[PDB]
Amino acid sequence: DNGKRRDVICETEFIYPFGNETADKEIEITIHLKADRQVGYLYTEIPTLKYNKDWLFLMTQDDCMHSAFSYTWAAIHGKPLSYIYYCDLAHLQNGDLPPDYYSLGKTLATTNGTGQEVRFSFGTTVAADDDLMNTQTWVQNGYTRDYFRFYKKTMLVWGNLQEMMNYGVSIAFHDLNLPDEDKTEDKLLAQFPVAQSMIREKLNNRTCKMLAEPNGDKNYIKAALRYDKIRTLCAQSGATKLYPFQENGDIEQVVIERAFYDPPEGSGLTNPDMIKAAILKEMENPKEERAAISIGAHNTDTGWVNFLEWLNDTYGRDGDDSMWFTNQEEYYEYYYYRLHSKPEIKQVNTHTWKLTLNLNGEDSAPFYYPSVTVNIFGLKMGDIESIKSNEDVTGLSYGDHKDFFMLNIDCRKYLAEHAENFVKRYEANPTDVSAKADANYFVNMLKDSDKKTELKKRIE
Ligand SMILES: [Cu+2]
Repeated sequence: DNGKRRDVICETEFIYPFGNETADKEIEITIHLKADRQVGYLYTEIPTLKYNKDWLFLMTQDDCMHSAFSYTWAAIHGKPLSYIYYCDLAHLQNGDLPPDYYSLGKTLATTNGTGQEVRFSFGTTVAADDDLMNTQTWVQNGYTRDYFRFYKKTMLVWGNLQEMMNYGVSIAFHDLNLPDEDKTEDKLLAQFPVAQSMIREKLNNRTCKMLAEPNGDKNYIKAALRYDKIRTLCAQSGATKLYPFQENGDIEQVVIERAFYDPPEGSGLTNPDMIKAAILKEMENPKEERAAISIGAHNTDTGWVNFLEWLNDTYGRDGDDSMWFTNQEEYYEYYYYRLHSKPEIKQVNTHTWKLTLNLNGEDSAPFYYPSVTVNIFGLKMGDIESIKSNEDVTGLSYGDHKDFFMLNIDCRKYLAEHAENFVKRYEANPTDVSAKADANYFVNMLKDSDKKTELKKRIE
């Protein structure tokens, strides 16, 4: 019965198996050259930014906000949007949508430089030790007497966050659920693993390794630095301003500067207005001199949706494609790989070269974004007869970039199974155009293989 009221715990039907992610990757890529395209010398590098992007945009949305799902994630991923209301996952699953719903008609993305979509990525803080994440959702298709079920909740429900994990959204600690008088360095330290246990319980054993400092409270940074599962942090003061082409040190347990760009009081401007201005000023510098545009957000709204679309239209897929729009965790891992992994390329015979690279995360927990870009200098796409890869490589896209050759190498161990889960969701909901688009997007992440061919056939 469609029209009967139900009050449900939002749930998604699969979550990427973060707990099973392998920590160590051994990449072996074999390149076979055409007969009259024998080259003399090849050498390799991991570039400063993934996909050979020019500049970095980092976004972390604080306070575990309902709008991180209903506005930020939904706008990025081509989902139904509202101007004043707040969908939960169960509303989207059931087609119970608010009375002003609309869609942008596209996802918001860059490319990877080798012909594939890379949707914008961001992180949200999590109030994992707060029982309000267990709030129910009222679903009632066709009910128009009121729209109370679409009002803003005080925070994300777990099911919303679980689904966001399937799209690579990151997580961070923020406020912990202690009495204000108990927010001492030592007591906060003891409460971090309590919150972590709930994160792991709900997010298929993903370990959170980031703190977004709350309310300028430096006791949170002091405590987090004694909890070795936290590897990266952000704050507005007491931090390091990130210049991606200049930064040379270890950034393990480093507080990276982030700004909210609040507008002057009564000036009628919005935080997106302020960030847009800061971006324009920063782009006037050569890329090597640019800071990262490292932002925080609280509640997102229609103005934020339009700003994300502006970024897509100006510096993303529908503009000059110069931006890497990602979350701080993915960037942290990439920087770690660039610092510690050393790609090598060796000639096997006159027309065969073997590219090797080891991706090893830190000892705390498996890294969750084990993908890199490797540039090969001296090679062009037109030289290549075939490229093969070993089992640790699950996604592989490549082609010319400027006067050299780039490979985008994804080693997420369960990526093919994850793409198939999106295919199964589409097969169970074959009239959902967004479900078909998601299936095509995840299947296009996979390297050429029998399984990719199978999944492509199922989503024609
Ligand atoms: Cu906050």
